[PDB]
Amino acid sequence: SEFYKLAPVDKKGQPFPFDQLKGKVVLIVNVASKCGFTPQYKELEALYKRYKDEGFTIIGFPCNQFGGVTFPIMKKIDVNGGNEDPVYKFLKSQKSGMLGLRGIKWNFEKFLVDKKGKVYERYSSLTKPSSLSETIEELLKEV
Repeated sequence: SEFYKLAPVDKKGQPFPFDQLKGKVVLIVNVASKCGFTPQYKELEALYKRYKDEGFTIIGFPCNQFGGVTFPIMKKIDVNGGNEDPVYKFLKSQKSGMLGLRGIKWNFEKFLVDKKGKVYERYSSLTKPSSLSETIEELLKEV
C-alpha cells in the first residue's frame, strides 16, 4: 500500500518510516501545537496505553493551522494548503466527503488505518478517542 511508503519527519527531525507500522492498527491524529487541550491528550494516551500491546499505535501530528503522551509525536506540519504534508495528502485521498471541503476542519481529527494499511474511516474532531475503542477492537482481530 501507498501508506507504508510514507516517511514523515519525527519530533527529533528524523525519518519515521510507516513500513514499521505493518500489521498494526494505526490512529492518525492531528494535534494542537498550542497548549490548553489536556483532556484530548489524556484520552489519546489512555487509548494508547490500553491497546498498544495488541498491535496498535497513535501517530500525532502537531499543527498550528487552527488558532505529555508516550505515543509517537512527529515534527510540526501543515495538514492543509499548498504545503500540506504527504501523509495528509494520502489520507484525504482515501477518506473525504463526496462533495465540499476535503481539508481538516479543526484540531484532533482522526484517521483509523488497517493492519494491511488501508484507511478504514475518518472521524471528526468532536468524536472522543474512547468512542473508537470498539472499532479499534474489530480491526485488531482482523484475519
